[PDB]
Amino acid sequence: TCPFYKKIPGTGFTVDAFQYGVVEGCTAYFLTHFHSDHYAGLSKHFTFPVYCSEITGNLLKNKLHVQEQYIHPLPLDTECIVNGVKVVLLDANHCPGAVMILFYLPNGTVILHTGDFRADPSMERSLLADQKVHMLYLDTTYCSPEYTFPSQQEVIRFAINTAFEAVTLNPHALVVCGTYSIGKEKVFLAIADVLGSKVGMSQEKYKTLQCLNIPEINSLITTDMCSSLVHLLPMMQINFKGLQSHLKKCGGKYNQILAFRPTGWTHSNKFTRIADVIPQTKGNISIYGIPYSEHSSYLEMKRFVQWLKPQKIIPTVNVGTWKSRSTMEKYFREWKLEAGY
Ligand code: NI
Repeated sequence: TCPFYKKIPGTGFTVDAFQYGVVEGCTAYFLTHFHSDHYAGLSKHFTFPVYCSEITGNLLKNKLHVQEQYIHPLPLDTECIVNGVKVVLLDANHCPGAVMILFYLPNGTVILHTGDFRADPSMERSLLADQKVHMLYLDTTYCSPEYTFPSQQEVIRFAINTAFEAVTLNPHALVVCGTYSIGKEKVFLAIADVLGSKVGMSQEKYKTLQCLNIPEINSLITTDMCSSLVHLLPMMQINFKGLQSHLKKCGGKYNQILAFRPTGWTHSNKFTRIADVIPQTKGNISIYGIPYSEHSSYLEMKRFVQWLKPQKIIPTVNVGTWKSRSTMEKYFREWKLEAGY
């Protein structure tokens, strides 16, 4: 049964609610983004209207085989009427195709559902600038002040400079980047651009990337692994055993691997600056964990909420324990007392 924080009151709508069977009263199912915890339950046998971005609808049709007649893609930044209710989709600064949803309820209430997002000051000049929000359904993934990490631009600078130095020292080094979902494509694209290479990958991953409307993508990626010196592998293979096994398959073209694991936050963020990050090394294999987040830091989240000034907040992440819920509620009250709303 569908939980309350996935239902939009005063509508027939749900958000990210595909794993509960037929939800009573639901006339349109919204999907914020193509990540498996959110699409859990969708397949080619789904027969109710799904509303989403264009990129999410390309993934639903090609990867999950949802039939076309049930996919309803909406443009961003554009007022649309769905089943008698005005909605707008906004860029969530998460993975490709990820949106926030503004719902203008028939009674005058305005609701923002963030989906998953990485808050940014640029969102203060979207269509949110123009009206009041009563209810905020908030991605609270990192809602605690211990969760710190650098900008995506600082992380990419580190990755490019590390890869360029290694390969210039040793032209026979291979670079490997781990992946297990969409998102974080700038890591491997930025590294392949500084090295003058296409990115090599499996047919299954190539197919996924071909759905993302990235400009000039045919110039940037390939299934011909022998032509590429930046390879993508499943995240599970990014360990010394898996990397050794991969290096054997490359037919003596290479004699060293430099590998990247984009994680979110890890506890080494509480001590080490991005500049000072070092790898784990075994023989001719080195592995860097890099803190590339597609979720708000605590400070980014707090800034957004203090600007928006919602009347009520409903968390959508960390909702399963009393301790997490009490912690989040204390920070919401702090923020409100500090800013005066
Ligand atoms: Ni996500």
